[PDB]
Amino acid sequence: SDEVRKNLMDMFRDRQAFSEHTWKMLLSVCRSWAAWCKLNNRKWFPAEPEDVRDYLLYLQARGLAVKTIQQHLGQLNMLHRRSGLPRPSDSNAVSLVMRRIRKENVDAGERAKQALAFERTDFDQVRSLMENSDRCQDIRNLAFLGIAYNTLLKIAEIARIRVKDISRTDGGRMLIHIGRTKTLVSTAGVEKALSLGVTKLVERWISVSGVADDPNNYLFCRVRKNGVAAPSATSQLSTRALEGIFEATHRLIYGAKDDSGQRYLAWSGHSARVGAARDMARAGVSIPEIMQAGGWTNVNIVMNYIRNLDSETGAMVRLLED
Amino acid sequence: SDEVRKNLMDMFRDRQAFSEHTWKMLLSVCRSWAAWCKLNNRKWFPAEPEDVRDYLLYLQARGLAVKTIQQHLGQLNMLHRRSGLPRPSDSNAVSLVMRRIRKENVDAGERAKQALAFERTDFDQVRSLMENSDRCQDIRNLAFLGIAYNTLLKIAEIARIRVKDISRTDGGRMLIHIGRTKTLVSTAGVEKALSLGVTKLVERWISVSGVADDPNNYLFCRVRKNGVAAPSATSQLSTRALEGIFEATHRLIYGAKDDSGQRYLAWSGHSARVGAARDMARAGVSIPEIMQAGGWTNVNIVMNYIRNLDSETGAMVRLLED
Amino acid sequence: SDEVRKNLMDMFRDRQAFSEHTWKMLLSVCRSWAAWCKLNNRKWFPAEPEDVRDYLLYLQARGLAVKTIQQHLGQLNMLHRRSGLPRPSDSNAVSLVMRRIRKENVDAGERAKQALAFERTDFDQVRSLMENSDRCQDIRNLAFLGIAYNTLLKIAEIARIRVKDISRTDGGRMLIHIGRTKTLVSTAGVEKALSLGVTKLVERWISVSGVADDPNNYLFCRVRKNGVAAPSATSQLSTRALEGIFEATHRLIYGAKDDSGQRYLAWSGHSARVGAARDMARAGVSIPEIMQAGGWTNVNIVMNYIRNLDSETGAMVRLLED
Amino acid sequence: SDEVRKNLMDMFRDRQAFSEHTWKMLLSVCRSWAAWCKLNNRKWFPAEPEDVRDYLLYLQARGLAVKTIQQHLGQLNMLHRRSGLPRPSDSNAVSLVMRRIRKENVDAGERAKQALAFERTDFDQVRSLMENSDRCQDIRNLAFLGIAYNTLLKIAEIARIRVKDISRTDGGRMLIHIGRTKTLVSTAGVEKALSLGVTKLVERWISVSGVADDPNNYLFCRVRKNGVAAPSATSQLSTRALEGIFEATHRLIYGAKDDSGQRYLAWSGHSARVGAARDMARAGVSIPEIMQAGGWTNVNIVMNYIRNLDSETGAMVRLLED
DNA sequence: TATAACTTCGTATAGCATATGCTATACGAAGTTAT
DNA sequence: TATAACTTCGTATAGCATATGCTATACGAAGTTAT
DNA sequence: TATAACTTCGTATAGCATATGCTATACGAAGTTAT
DNA sequence: TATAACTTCGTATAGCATATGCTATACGAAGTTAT
Repeated sequence: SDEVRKNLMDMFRDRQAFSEHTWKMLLSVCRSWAAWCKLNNRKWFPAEPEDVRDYLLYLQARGLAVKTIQQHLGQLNMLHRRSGLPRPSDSNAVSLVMRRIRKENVDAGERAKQALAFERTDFDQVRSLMENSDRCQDIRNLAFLGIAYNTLLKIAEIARIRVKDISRTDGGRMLIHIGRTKTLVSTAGVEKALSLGVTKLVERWISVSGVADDPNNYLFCRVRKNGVAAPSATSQLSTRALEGIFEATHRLIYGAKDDSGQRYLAWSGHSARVGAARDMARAGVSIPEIMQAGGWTNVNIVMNYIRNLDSETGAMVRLLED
Repeated sequence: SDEVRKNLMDMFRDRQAFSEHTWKMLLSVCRSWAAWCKLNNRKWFPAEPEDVRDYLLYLQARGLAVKTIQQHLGQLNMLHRRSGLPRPSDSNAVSLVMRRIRKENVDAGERAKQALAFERTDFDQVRSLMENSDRCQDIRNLAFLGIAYNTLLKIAEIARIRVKDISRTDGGRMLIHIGRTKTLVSTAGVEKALSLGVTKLVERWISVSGVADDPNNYLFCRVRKNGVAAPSATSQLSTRALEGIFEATHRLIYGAKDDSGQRYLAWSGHSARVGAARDMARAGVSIPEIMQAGGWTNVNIVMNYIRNLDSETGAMVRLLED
Repeated sequence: SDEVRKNLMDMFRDRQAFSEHTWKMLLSVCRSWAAWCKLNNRKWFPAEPEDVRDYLLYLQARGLAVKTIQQHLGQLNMLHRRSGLPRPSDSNAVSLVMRRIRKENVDAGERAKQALAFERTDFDQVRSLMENSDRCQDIRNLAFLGIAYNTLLKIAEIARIRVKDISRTDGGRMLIHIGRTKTLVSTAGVEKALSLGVTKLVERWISVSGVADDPNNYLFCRVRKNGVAAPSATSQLSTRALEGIFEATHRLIYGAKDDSGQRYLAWSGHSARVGAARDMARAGVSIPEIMQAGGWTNVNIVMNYIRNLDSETGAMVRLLED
Repeated sequence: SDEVRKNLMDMFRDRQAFSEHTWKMLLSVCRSWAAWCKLNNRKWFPAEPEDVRDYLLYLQARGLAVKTIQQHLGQLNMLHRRSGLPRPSDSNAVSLVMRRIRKENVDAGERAKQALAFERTDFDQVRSLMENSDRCQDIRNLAFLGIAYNTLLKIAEIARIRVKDISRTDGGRMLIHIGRTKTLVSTAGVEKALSLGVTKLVERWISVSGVADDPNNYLFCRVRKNGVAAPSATSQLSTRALEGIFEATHRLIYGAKDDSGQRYLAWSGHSARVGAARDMARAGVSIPEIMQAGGWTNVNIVMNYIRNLDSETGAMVRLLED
């Protein structure tokens, strides 16, 4: 009783031990759960196994994805475990209902998605077009897409790059030091090398932006309607802005998005990562080098990116034809 | 006791958490476990570790495989876990016998088996014997073998195919939209494409069967003693019937089975998957290309299917033959 | 008290859960320990931390290797843990003394050894010589050394091979199915392929021995002074005999062993394994293929086999010379 | 309390279980931990988790690296474990702050450093400036840099070399028998070979120093202000002096240090190991051949040393430059 | 002034790393239904 | 006391999966600020 | 008959797979000893 | 209250290791059995 209050207070005290995104989702699920409780006059904490089961079933009925329902159950599980109480998943009622919800939906044909690919051809086409622009905005967006495709870095890591994090090989190629990504330990970090062509795109961006006037400035910053860039060492270009670049670029070439409300109708933050992976896959690059390139320590996500590649349509056929 | 009553109720309520195949195996083990308990005067529920141990050794003496003995222990473990009772595997005595049983059987030379390969040489020899037959069942069976060997799909998957899953793509070859995954993080479906010679075979069956009349009709259907097919959209061919096509085709060429009681003396549901990988490998297709063929994410099984091929003899044989 | 008696009785009951070699060493250490106790009128079980420390220190003084002292402490640890009592290593006195004993000895220059290499050149030289012999004994020994070098299998696995475990690729190469080695799980097992030349050596051995007259016969058997081989399906050629073949062969070419009492003065059961590894290492075979060949899932033992190879003496030197 | 008294006695008795360097760091952390406790009025022993947490945050605010903060926690953990008390790391509060401290510092861009490379271009430039000097200390320092760069040995290892460790092997180049391992399962020693131009350098130092008179004399020795060397077999040159040769040689070419207080502004003990790997890699030597060079079993560190080389830019840079 | 180009924000869902049994084919044989 | 051609069963054994804990992206929408 | 060619056996030590912090270099600065 | 050239210290931070649990080989020596 007074012990649960402590563990909770201790978790909040050292919040920063967790990603801000984890806390955001924690509070978001809690809102959903509490709201569902208030409406069935149930106690939201500690949660009762039979109530959690009903809630999960309620989520499934709302039509949410299996992965989304796993998130809600998961946040609940952490709140309880980290407080010293047994997890809702510790009961057969909740554990069996999750299995059932996943089996049913998957049986109904539910399948997780992934970003629309941004490959070499796309990058070449975009470059052939924006190359001739003098606008600070265009020069920045081309440099960004360039680094994204070349390095496979996620939008959060690219937004974190500081001017001082850039070096150069003796061949003239730029180097980008990366320290906190989405996984890894000592603090030695890694260096991402840019091709001769892509370093040129970035160089032009540095020149027209003036972000180099201060090393602790972030590489990318905003550019206002009048074309003046606003370097900053305390503010990064929001990852939301970085997704807008991918989307605006897709609109530029293919026009306005559909009206189906669907996800992945245009390029997004992850497009260059999946497109590059599948360009290498097709190039014959080795599994280890690919994993090296994208920073993977496994091979699953990789395998998934080739799945559906047109270049993997099939062998058995010409195998029968002679 | 009130506790286990609640748990059993939990299990019945969310019984969809497990597939029916799992339930049959569960009931199957419980029946054998209980019969043994009656005959040997022991309580079957809850199961005591010293009793489970005497039974596991009883199975070993019955000459069952290690895989089979692990199934009985596994189901017994499930029954107890989903009942709120401790699992038999968590006791010292049971943990020791399983370890000792596994050690002894492997040391006595016990080995897992796998389907008798059905390769091209076989498909051709079959096609050259059936090809011209005008019998409905002959025209159907050839179309099945072709798809099985072409697509590498399992029998349950071939049973589900509806007429409305076959479209036209590239050269007017047939295309089959399927689903070969059952996990959240996986590909919802997939498109198996057929060669030309195989697409024809399917064309002739569809035209003599009549399953085309209704798009929701299953591609493969029953064909009675009069040589008449019976299209349906409510019932598909049993996987047992599909396995029967494989054995009947073997009889056709080699006659009555070897009677030794052994397994895989003729072709079975997986015969074509074993053969397709060996033929594919013999041509030297990309490892991943062979994996996309059968839907593998790893090579543990495919490696098993091609083990005895000369292409897989290794570096030492390579160094020795200078 | 009565509980410790049970766990022990349970361990002995299911002895077979452990390798016979483990039990042998268990009983051997127990003899050493009990003997040391009887001599200092100490109680051998349960063992007292301060007594175990004194015993370990006593072992070090006797001049035994660090690895040998780790074995004694280890058997003691298992006896106690498996009985339900805390392990002698659970105390700082014992845990600190082991660290110290290892540090001191290693500081004094103690270093673990490894078998004298039996490589390709050696195999060619031996073959060039024994090839022309008509003796059943010579024909058997050449076939054995051949399979050893070609497959890298340990002496225990080679001794276990049954006539029925041999198949052939369509290229004419022999195949040897291996099921229990020194690690691995399902019961599918593995197949070791022999080069065309080595299969010929084995074929000749089968022909002159007649071990094929029964499939459940072990491939290798003894050969008496009059040259008559004695096939058997219940007895294998002792691994001790297999080490004698390596040693006799070394004597045949280099003469009688030294008189230093040292280990690894002649070829032993592991020589072909370390020699083959280092022939591949030198051949440029890939780390994964090598590990594949020797059955390794890591890379440490491998790295150790090249260490000291003459072919790895060094780069920095010619790096400075121009 | 009687219990911890016994444990501390255990630790003192078998103090050889840890190296003196470990003990110094232990005493160093205990001193700082206690001083802080006095100033902040908390008991230093046993250490309470809420107190340890306030101290860990105190270190972070002192601006210490994550590695340093882990050392203080580590030693505190050792002190308690070897005392029979619970370890600070095993408490929720401490586990949370360490996680949060590590997250924050990495996110603020904290990075591990490594020695300023000392490459061939440097060795040549140094040799071309010293080569002809007739000063004892000059003739010694050149011999040290040469061996350091040639052998890739660490400073403690170069300090241990005795005259009786250098023999003649192949072309009359010098050979150095060393020991660079400190684990049971490892190579007891090793033979570092020197180029011709480097073997000469060592020859001249030995002839002007006189360490040869006694084989048990350390290769490298003191050289006073009069330019006279002082061979000894009881005392070796401090590793601090060896580090001093590296900095003095840097001063020689580039002058006074940068004063910013930063680390690795000039060469240090590991400068030659970083440079040797980069030069070696630049020539394209076998990865394993580079590993045997510096005595590595993996590539985690070597990969760090060569990160910014053009040869290590990756597959994407490769695909992009068509 | 309006407005580009963002930033912040909340709900929905993918990425990724580590630990752990459920689900499908095999096949003899009994049961079923239309020739 | 038909039988071809199935389908349904029960039990043995082969073929790959799924649950965990967090951290990060997806995208519409409301708020912000230098032009 | 003797004896090759083993087999069994007990003590010593390597092989191998999985989980977990100790040990060495960095460097300013204080202490030391022979020019 | 010299100073070059060290060595000894204390504290910060980089470089890889070691303890576990079993299972398998190394080799001299005593016992075995068909010649």
